[PDB]
Amino acid sequence: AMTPFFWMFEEREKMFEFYERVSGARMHAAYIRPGGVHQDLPLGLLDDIYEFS
Amino acid sequence: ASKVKQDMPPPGGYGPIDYKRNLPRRGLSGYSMFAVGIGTLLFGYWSMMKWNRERRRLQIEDFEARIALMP
Repeated sequence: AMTPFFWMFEEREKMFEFYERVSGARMHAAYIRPGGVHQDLPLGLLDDIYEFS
Repeated sequence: ASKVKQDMPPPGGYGPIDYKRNLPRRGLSGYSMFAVGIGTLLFGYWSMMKWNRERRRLQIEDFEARIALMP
């Protein structure tokens, strides 16, 4: 089919941006730790997640 | 002094998010599509009938010119 690959990898890029904003790594994140999470969300992340979703 | 400030949803929450499938029907019956196809076929048949009869007449005229010139 080969078109939806690009169509949806744009959205995958946006979610990689979310990952990078929350942890600094696009896809090898290591954000979720065995005590919780490493860091708190940045102040404008929830709004952008809502806009994306 | 200053109160806590962290990433939290705004008061009243966020607006609703659509998640259901949305595949609207454009709208045309199978009967309608078949009718359109047959109608264009009939129009083409009629126009071709007229044009080919005219072509037959023209060919006959050319053959008459040849026959006149033959001797």
